[PDB]
Amino acid sequence: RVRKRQSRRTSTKLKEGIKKKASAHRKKEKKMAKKKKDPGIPSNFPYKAKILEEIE
Amino acid sequence: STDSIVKASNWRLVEVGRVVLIKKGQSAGKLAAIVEIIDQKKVLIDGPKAGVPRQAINLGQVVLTPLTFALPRGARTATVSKKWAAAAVCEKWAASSWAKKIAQRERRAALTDFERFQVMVLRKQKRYTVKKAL
Amino acid sequence: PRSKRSKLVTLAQTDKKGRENKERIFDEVREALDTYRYVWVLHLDDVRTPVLQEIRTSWAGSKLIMGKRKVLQKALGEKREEEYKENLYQLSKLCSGVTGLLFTDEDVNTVKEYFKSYVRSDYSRPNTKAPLTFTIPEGIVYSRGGQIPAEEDVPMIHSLEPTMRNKFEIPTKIKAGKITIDSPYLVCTEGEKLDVRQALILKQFGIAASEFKVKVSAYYDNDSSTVESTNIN
Amino acid sequence: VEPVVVIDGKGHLVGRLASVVAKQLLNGQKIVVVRAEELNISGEFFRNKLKYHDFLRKATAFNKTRGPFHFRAPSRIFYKALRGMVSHKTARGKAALERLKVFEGIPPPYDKKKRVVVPQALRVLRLKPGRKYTTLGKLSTSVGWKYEDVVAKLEAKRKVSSAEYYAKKRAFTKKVASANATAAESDVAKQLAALGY
Amino acid sequence: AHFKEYQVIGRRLPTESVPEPKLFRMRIFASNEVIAKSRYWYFLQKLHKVKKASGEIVSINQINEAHPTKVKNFGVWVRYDSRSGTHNMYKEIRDVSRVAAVETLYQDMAARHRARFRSIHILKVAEIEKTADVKRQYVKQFLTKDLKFPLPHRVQKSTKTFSYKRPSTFY
Amino acid sequence: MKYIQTEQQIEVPEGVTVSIKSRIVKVVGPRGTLTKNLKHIDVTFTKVNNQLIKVAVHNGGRKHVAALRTVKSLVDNMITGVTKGYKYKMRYVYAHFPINVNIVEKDGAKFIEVRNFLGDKKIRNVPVRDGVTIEFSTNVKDEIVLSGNSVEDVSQNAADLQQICRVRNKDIRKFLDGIYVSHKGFI
RNA sequence: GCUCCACACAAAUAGAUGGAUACGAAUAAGGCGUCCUUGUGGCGUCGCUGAACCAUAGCAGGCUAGCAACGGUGCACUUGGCGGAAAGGCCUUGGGUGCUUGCUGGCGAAUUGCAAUGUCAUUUGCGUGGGGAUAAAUCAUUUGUAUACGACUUAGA
RNA sequence: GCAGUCAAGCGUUCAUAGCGACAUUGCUUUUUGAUUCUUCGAUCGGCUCUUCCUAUCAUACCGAAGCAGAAUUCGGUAA
RNA sequence: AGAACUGGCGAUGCGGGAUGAACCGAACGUAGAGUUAAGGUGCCGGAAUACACGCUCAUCAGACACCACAAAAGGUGUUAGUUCAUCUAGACAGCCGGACGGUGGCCAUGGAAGUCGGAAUCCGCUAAGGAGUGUGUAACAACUCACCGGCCGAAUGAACUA
RNA sequence: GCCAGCAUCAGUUUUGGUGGCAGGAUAAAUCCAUAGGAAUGUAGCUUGCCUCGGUAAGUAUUAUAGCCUGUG
Repeated sequence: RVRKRQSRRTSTKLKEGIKKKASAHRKKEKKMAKKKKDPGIPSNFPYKAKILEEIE
Repeated sequence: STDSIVKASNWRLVEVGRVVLIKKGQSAGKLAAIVEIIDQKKVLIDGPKAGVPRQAINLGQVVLTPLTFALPRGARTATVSKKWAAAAVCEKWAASSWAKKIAQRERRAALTDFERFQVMVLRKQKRYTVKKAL
Repeated sequence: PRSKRSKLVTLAQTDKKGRENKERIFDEVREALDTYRYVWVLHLDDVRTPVLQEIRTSWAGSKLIMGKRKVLQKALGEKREEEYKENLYQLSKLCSGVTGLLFTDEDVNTVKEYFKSYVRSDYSRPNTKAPLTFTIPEGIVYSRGGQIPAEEDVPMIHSLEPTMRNKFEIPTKIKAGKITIDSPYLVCTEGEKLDVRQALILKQFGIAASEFKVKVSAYYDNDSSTVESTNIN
Repeated sequence: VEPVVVIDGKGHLVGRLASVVAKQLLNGQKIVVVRAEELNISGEFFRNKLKYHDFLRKATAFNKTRGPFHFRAPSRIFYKALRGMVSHKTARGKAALERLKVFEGIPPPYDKKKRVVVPQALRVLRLKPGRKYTTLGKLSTSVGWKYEDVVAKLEAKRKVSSAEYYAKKRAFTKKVASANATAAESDVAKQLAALGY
Repeated sequence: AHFKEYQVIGRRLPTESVPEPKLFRMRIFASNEVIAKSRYWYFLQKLHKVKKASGEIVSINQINEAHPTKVKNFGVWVRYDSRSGTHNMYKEIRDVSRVAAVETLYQDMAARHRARFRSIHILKVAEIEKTADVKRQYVKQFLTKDLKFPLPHRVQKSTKTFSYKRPSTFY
Repeated sequence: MKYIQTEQQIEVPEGVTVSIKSRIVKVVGPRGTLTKNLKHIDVTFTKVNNQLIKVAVHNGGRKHVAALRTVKSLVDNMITGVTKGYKYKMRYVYAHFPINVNIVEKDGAKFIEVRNFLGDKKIRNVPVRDGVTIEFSTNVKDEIVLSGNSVEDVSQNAADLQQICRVRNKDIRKFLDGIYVSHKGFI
């Protein structure tokens, strides 16, 4: 005896409300927003000992 | 008779010297020899005899034949042509069933209506003798 | 990063040594070569640390260096070119397994007689036949298991019955706290090449009835710079 | 290129076969499917049984007699998969579905006829190896089809009769090919070879 | 599209006080000259103080591979400002041309990381002359002596709808 | 990462004969013969010379490689079973109620019959599988040995034995009655 | 009123316009031929789509004269066997009856006018005279094992 | 809930600003199972009869428990 | 929640989003031919079961997302990367052996010797061996790991990111 | 009067075949010659496993296969 299954149909009211939720959260995050280290010469690169030589 | 009898299951293998028939593209039905292997899907081929340019190609565009010949890895076009001629792969290909089927079908396509009539008459002539034999 | 076996970590005090220990042994053997006159190779495949400590305390003036075969091979020299002194790879090649490489300034014959007269008792060490034969009695087994009058010994501990039953393959039952069997289990016969579980049975019952006598293969003198081979046990 | 096309369902995938068949009927070709019990679905048995149970629990509540009718046979499963593609509520779709016939096993008159396949619906060609699949006779017998033991008993007879037929045809073909080989090398055959026959 | 390699040079515009400025050069992978020049200015704004109105391009040119039939093992440096501070990647590609290496690299990044053209930066593509400098195992797989392998599943493209054959996938 | 080809080796001693069409495997030796179907696996077989059979996988993943290794292990078990055999010794224990273990031949089917387990009148019947031979070990109290060439059938029958006599609704710390596998090995 | 044939006229229409041309099984494997130790065998060979195979000349296919072979095919009889999943079809024996483009000849076609799809593949209905044989149910009545009425269930020359 | 402590990480191109998971302290009244138990302003409940959910009270099968047995407690599948 | 522009609906049909006043495209006379927008091309359904590179198996996957909610992570499912380490003076995994000595260290207790507890936690000899990682004993014993060595013969481990 | 066919033209449009040219590193390449170099090491040679001639590690830079780089 297998049980129910949720539906994936989106019922337009929900996608309108989600758009509004996100449009509000974006403003709130923009408002809270008001309050490099270069990773180097990575290994496994075989010809890495040549980049050390263009310096001088 | 108490030795192991494991099967073989022969296969056309992707190897240098393996000759292949190009079934789609600009060449469209020409031969070439695999000279190098780029990955599981790509190889480098070269046919100077039939006139295909040396190129990288996916394996879906070609189809391996059972024929192969001696060829070093990463050969050039001239060495490819020399080994091609020395092995004489074109004659083996012409002798194979497969190429005969292709030649037969293009002949049938190039047949004229009058030749079609001739073929029908000849088939009737042959049918008489064969049914007599049976 | 997943579908691997997790390493069982535990939190103890000691920690691994690494390359520094090996370099230290290297420098020690190389500076002792220049110091002492004679150097010997001793094959010590299965030892007890108290026996090794007895051998060491027998002379505090002479040195004994254990360690890794391949490290001592490099310190001496395995090639005739790569070598510390002359005709030395001729000695370095003799090393077979667990080698205790000894340095001394003492006479050849004292060492030669000491390491053949020295003999101790030890376990039978599997892959080596034992000069003994043991049927366990068919009643209750005791801690020595058929070596002395049972009126001296006590029955072994009940906690060993899973071990005896599973790992040693002995047929075993227990009536109350005592372990018991129905028939006399024979474990070994003299001149029988021993296996792991037979050795563990004899160890559990406490049987050191094998002759440990250290083997010496070769010998090298610095002033002469020559090798000399003498298999003496 | 024929008046009627007989399709052996063995080794095929239900949805792809349904699609090609539907688009053929709507174009006007008459098609007859056989051996639906040997049909295949992608995914493991458990998944598709769960799916059929999901379909089977659906039913009109105030009267079960007027709800989705859950047909258990493989032919009817295939018919459902197909009818869901066709606009069966139109006269055009009705006329299309009336060009179709689905059978469990190969009954007469189609046993004495040629069958074909659809290579863009075969399991062995479409699926990647190392992938679980499901077969429809097993599924239908799980969900209550009480006839899989008769169809096997009958196919075991059909196959024997067909083997006799093939053993006769194969010797006849040997005779014919030998006579043709003997007739070969004649100038008529050389001319035919030149002209491509 | 199918990329091309473009040489680009920029002059930042002369002044009195400074005739003949320093002519910075770059190599770009891109479909066409418009995109190449936009990328040129995009990198030059990061490196130095220049602007499309404050500067000019001198010589756009194309670079074709010297040996576009010789098979090669390329090593590529890549970086992408995500999600943290920028972090680098080294990849290896067996191919004939830098263009093909870059194309299959962009496709592989889009597949395996959902990282995009806008997100990606090409530092350096470099042919590896000597074997035993090849580090990655999936490229090491293909350098072995007298390499052979089959294709055991053949499936044949069919032009028709129906077939009378019960087809076979052999080789 | 789609390993281009992976291989495993299978050693065949002299008395053994191995026959392999598509993925069916027949192994014949002194103790008997064995058959096994491996069509679910999608690997490739090949022979080198009468003592070494290789199994190969082309362009496969982790699960495929695991399938290769376990195929090797299965064939090795077949060879060991046809050469030496498999022998499992089980012991049955009781505290108060002597468990009576016998054999019965019912419609020619070889059932093992267990009686009086923990003082019940139910008679527990275990069917013996084909290729398995039961004997009651002499001069060893309450031990039974299962011998054969199929390790699968032997071990599964022993498991059926030790499962049919499980204790129910009682502290197993106290109630030790049951049938247990004492030893596994060869003949 | 029904019934077999010696058929004037009506009928072919979810869509004829050469032929729906029969092994099973597998696909990290198979088909065909051949040999022998009969097997999970040896050898050879094939695929790489039906782009095949078979039919296919004659006025929508005529009227005739021959050559060579005893083959091919149609129509109606005729022998025997098989087939029950929805068998309704498959094969076979014989003798008739025509045709044969396997090969060589002789006559006719025309005006459908420069194309018009240019029509070609059962019977019920009335001539047909084949032309003889002679059942039920329902209503009404009745029964009550049934029943709102219908229905159901029984009986009655 | 309030106010705090700590610290795995995050950390204006900050080492000594800030944020901060998991843990954790205080307040709630008391230490000797005497607590006499003691209610303090809301703008519904009851018949017939059917079905459904599981977030299972009982029945069925299992797991872990100082589970001797007996009974019981916790939990898994299960409507 | 308040104010300030802007755009649209209200007054507005058309194509698409399965359907929809305010979303995408695009604004309207009646017809014909061609090309497109947005959206789409397995069948319903007009249009590639097209080509190419990868990834993914979900015991009710997914088929526009939004560090918009469930939200902060968890997982021995998978793939690709980054950093740090070990390694022919032999790494990882397996087996085998060693795993000591002062010492049964001091308090405590009916007893506790590395392992009920409190607090020291040192030196020696070593290749290495904790005043001891766990099982266990009334206490010892025995086993075990931590650490070292022998056999094996080439790659391996951990932490992170996506 | 009604429905149609064809030829040659005009306007709008769609879809094929073919030719001549200009550029770019005056494409790069391929190809030819030449100087070096090396390995996923060709021939030859050395020592061995050694199942009748296949073999492992050492040598040797084109030899009785070739490849790479530069220059022209």
